[PDB]
Amino acid sequence: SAQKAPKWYPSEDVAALKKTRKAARPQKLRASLVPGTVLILLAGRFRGKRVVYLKHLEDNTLLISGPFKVNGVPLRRVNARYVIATSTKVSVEGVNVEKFNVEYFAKEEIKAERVEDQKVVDKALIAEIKKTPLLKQYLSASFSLKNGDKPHMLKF
Amino acid sequence: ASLPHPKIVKKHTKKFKRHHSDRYHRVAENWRKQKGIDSVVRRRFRGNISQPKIGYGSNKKTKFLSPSGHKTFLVANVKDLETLTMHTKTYAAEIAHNISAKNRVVILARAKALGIKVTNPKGRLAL
Amino acid sequence: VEPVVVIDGKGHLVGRLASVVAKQLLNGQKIVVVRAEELNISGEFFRNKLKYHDFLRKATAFNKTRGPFHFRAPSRIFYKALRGMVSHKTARGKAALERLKVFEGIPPPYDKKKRVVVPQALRVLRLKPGRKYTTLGKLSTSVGWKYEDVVAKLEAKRKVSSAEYYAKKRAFTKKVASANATAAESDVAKQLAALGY
Amino acid sequence: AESHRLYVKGKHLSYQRSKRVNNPNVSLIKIEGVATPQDAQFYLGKRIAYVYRASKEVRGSKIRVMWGKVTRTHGNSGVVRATFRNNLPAKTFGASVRIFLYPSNI
Amino acid sequence: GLRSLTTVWAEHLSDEVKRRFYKNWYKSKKKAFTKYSAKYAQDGAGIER
RNA sequence: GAAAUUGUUGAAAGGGAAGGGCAUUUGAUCAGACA
RNA sequence: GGAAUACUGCCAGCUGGGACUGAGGACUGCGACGUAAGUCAAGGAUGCUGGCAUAAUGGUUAUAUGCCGCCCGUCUUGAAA
RNA sequence: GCCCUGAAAAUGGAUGGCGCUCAAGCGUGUUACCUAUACUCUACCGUCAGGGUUGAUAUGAUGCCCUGACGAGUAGGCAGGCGUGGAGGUCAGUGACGAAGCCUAGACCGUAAGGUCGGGUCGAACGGCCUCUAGUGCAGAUCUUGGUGGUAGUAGCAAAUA
RNA sequence: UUGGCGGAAAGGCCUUGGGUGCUUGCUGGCGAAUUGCAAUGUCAUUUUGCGUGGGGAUAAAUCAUUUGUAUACGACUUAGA
Ligand SMILES: [Cl-]
Ligand SMILES: [Cl-]
Ligand SMILES: [Cl-]
Ligand SMILES: [Mg+2]
Ligand SMILES: [Mg+2]
Ligand SMILES: [Mg+2]
Ligand SMILES: [Mg+2]
Ligand SMILES: [Mg+2]
Ligand SMILES: [Mg+2]
Ligand SMILES: [Mg+2]
Ligand SMILES: [Mg+2]
Ligand SMILES: [Mg+2]
Ligand SMILES: [Mg+2]
Ligand SMILES: [Mg+2]
Ligand SMILES: [Mg+2]
Ligand SMILES: [Mg+2]
Ligand SMILES: [Mg+2]
Ligand SMILES: [Mg+2]
Ligand SMILES: [Mg+2]
Ligand SMILES: [Mg+2]
Ligand SMILES: [Mg+2]
Ligand SMILES: [Mg+2]
Ligand SMILES: [Mg+2]
Repeated sequence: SAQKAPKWYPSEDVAALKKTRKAARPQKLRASLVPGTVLILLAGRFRGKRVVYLKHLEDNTLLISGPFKVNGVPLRRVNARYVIATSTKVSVEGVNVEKFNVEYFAKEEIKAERVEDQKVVDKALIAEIKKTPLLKQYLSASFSLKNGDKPHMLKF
Repeated sequence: ASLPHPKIVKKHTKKFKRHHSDRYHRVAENWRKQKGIDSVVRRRFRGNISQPKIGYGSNKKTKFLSPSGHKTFLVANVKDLETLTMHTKTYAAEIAHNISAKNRVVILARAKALGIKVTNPKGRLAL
Repeated sequence: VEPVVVIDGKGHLVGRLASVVAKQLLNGQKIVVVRAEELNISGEFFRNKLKYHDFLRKATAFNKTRGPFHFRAPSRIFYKALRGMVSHKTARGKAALERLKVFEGIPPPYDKKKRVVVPQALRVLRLKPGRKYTTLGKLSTSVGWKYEDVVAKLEAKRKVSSAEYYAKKRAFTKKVASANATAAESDVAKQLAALGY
Repeated sequence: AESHRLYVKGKHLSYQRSKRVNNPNVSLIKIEGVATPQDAQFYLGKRIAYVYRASKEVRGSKIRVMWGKVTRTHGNSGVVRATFRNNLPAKTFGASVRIFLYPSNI
Repeated sequence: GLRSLTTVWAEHLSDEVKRRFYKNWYKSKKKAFTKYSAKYAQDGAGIER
């Protein structure tokens, strides 16, 4: 024999885990995040864009709209830790967002229903934006840091 | 394809080389404890090589485990291989260095039938 | 914040300026020092002249070309003080010293650029009035610097050209200010004032 | 516009060290515009990326990144301590780093 | 220190000076100052400037 | 048919020695799981 | 004559940001919240999601950079000598 | 009190260096900050101590498991292990379809002594485990024998007429 | 493209004229999605090499020989179509 067989062989069965005392409780957002607030994206394909926050989803994500007709940002999800909440707020009453949920953004060219629902949501938002001067132009521009800007001193 | 285990941690991956084994050819790298009265290695002065000690011992739950999670067992023939028939999730067979080319074919065929992992299946392969 | 910072050495204490510049170089900032002949050193002229003589008598006994090298130019005197505050024998120290340039006067590459000052090293803000101080240009001449008159003549020519530029710029600034003054009291001007601008 | 920057410029100063011993696991970072520990509290937890170039391309790019995070403040002059997944190389003493605005508490 | 700004040479040079510019005078084609002499071929604008 | 020592070829570094410890960059090279 | 505030101390008062750690592996204990069923932050981490599945992580090796590192053995109160 | 005179040594020179003058000096007071193999908490290794568990049908009661504390070391003591030549037993062990040896900035295991595998070279014997035995482990002793360097294509190869 | 100025390392600065693109000074109309909830998400300047074509220019040094104003050897200084 090349090697003597072990006298004792360990067990081959897998023990079950102990009961875990970790109950999931709903996330609470920071006070600055209110529906209708203008948000500044900090990362991703649309980094620097200014979008409108609409609804909080079940998966701790935020539903946002550009609107797509203004800056080209469609209805998407963003992480709450990757946005900056400004003080500018747009009225959100009159916008139907109950249809959008986690399964609506399921992964599984462009889907026909997504385009149609984009125009329905944007129609109400754009009407509200027109009542504030320079608001449409503000959402079209992109945010950036200039020389001498101190983020710890800037007020949004 | 082995039993679940905690992450394997190595406290000291670097080899312990004998002092001044890189200075003279007559001094091998096999570890030897310096016992000189004035030796800076024995006295543990800052900036010198580290010495092996029991504090580096690995966790007993992952000791002797290969990165795949199996323990190595040396096998010379089919009968030795069949010892691991009911221990396929903890032991892997390794063919001895002095096994002929024709006898390795029989062992590899038997090991695949029993589901026993082989760590060196390409040895003496006439491909 | 500038990619290159140009420091006017006039009225600066050599030691306090050297410590500031050395830290800037090690942090990755390029520094250019001009008018090194106008640097100041605390203490009367005789004391600093005596100190340089003590430096002059130090040399390798068996070969004078091996010992310490005594540079007489004002720019190199400031360089010596600066190199003593940097670990110049390391690769990191060598890289830092390559970010520094010292000149007597203001050479043509920098005479049309902006020059700044270092308040921490300013003689007028640091020394108590009545204390004696020495000008680096005069000290260098007494120890064997040959180009004091040449730099003085070139500096006089540069100042004449700079004065003409300022007179032209000042006239243009007056016209621009008047345009802004008459553009005030408008609707746009009032809105800017409400927002701080 | 002419500018697209979404980060704060920073400099890699050195490792955490005593007079004669250094600790490469911790790096000291200087953030532009911060000159007080109270101001430096804003940047705690922010992600840090070091961006450098290489001649060889591997995953469709010749640019490589080393990621880190601000952990705590350092001294009285706005310097902060940072830790990276792999320690920053010593040749980067005096090089530029990027301090991002995420994760965001605003 | 003093620095030389420009040097202006005469139109014609004898073989005595041209030998100073060669190490193998007997093998050379004696092309020295041939293109410089063309500066005088004009009215003299290059030399006068 | 080992070492000291040597030739050729290949790779790399070198401003008054070389060699070493901790950490990472770069180059080269390589194992493990695709359940 | 009537208060306020500073200073010192206490609260089994409330609350925001950052870092490091996740050891254990059926149940058993002590409590909390509830009429009850039960639930819980109560004798040690779980849930959701994305990219990649290969030299990407990692190992080895050469080199570079920051800091540190004097030649071993021996006698000796004391050795780089 | 501070400063100055008193105050002279041999290579060039040292508050550690640069340099510093309402100091970056001297006396004193108040806070912030930096960092040891020390202190606090957690993980892992080992040691010691106090305990639990024989019940068959699944293998080690020298087993497995729970709890707490501890860890510097020359001369020196003790303990547990690694490696070598030979011997009894066993694996009806490996091998000319390639044993042993040697080379290999290739891979794996062990805190370590070491063990294992792949590739190249090679040609006839050799190994694991339980025990027995010793002419059993080298860096030094102006150590023994043999081999080989730098010095170095260097010193030199110039008396006696050609 | 007109002219002037700048030699401390000038290699830059200012100015004339017209051509052309853009203009967010103001008002409009279309486009963006799918990089799927972040991943530098690649936009800079260093050097050199190999193929294109539009111009420009057609040499020297060394060895060997020779000289002695030189010389241990190298070096130096002279000559030779
Ligand atoms: Cl180094
Ligand atoms: Cl071992
Ligand atoms: Cl000669
Ligand atoms: Mg001793
Ligand atoms: Mg002189
Ligand atoms: Mg032979
Ligand atoms: Mg050899
Ligand atoms: Mg790696
Ligand atoms: Mg040292
Ligand atoms: Mg004695
Ligand atoms: Mg000794
Ligand atoms: Mg004091
Ligand atoms: Mg001990
Ligand atoms: Mg063999
Ligand atoms: Mg080798
Ligand atoms: Mg034979
Ligand atoms: Mg013996
Ligand atoms: Mg020996
Ligand atoms: Mg010995
Ligand atoms: Mg000997
Ligand atoms: Mg000879
Ligand atoms: Mg002789
Ligand atoms: Mg003779």
